[PDB]
Amino acid sequence: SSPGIWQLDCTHLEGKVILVAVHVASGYIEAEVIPAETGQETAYFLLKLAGRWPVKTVHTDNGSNFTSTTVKAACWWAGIKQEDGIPYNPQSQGVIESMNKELKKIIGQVRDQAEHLKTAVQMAVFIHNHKRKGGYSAGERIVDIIATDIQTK
Amino acid sequence: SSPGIWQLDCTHLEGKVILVAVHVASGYIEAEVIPAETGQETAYFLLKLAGRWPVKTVHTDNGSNFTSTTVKAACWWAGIKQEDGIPYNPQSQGVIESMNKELKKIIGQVRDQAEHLKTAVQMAVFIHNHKRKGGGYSAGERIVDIIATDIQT
Ligand SMILES: O=C(O)c1c[nH]c2ccccc12
Ligand SMILES: O=C(O)c1c[nH]c2ccccc12
Ligand SMILES: [Cl-]
Ligand SMILES: [Cl-]
Repeated sequence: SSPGIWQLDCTHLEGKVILVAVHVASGYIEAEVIPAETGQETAYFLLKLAGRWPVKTVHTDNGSNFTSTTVKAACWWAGIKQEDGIPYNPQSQGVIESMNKELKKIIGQVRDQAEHLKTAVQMAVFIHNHKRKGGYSAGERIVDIIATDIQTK
Repeated sequence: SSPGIWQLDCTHLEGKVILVAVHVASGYIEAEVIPAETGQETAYFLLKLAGRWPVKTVHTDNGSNFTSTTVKAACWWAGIKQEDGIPYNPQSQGVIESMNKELKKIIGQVRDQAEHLKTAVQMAVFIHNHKRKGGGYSAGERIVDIIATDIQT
């Protein structure tokens, strides 16, 4: 549950691919719609995430991205430790599935508003990260976790 | 200089358009390459930014985006107060021009590495936000401390 640990998650809707990075300790997410999940796309997505948050470790979402030389290259470039995403703790499988279900539910709730899926996915990221659960939001928690970490060191 | 204030900045390279949002108090940025600066692109970029950080106010980069119905609609959706970016303090213009020069210099430093401009721009966002200035903190550190301190008050 370190401040630096993120998990990649790839989910499908409307025949399109949604790539999600979840900051494990907070539940905070970033997401994008991509044409298909290739090493190049996943690498570019990781480069963007790591320029925005202090990404120390990524649990990749599958073996092909764990194997990908293009993904390993972006992890090397951005200072990220690439790990597998094996759920040694099986409650992981479950948290990620519930998150994909919540995100898809929010996407359906904004369909009268967003003409393209990529808009609906960013509206879903916005509502996911601002939702109060404290009740703190994921957005609040990730900032508190990383700030507290910067202040301990 | 509040924790919620961002400034839009649009700069040009390779005849392509780079759209930047700067968190004014920290210097932290996010950026994208877009085909042209249209209200729809700026709107979509603001929606993404605001799902990621608690954006309270955005100083728009020009009058067309200030005017744009599409931009105003994304600001309404995301809870953002849209303001002009008139530099009432003239040292603003200078600070933005210098960041555009520094960003372009980093893009040049990575051209042996990135085949597409959009990759070079994300590597630049990365190196910009991680740079220690000039006991010195990075922009990435400052934005987290600023917003965390604001949340705790
Ligand atoms: O409300 C807050 O303090 C937030 C800090 N970072 C965020 C990211 C997404 C949404 C809300 C916040
Ligand atoms: O180094 C840190 O603690 C950072 C916190 N937020 C960031 C965003 C980009 C780069 C570094 C950091
Ligand atoms: Cl795929
Ligand atoms: Cl343009």
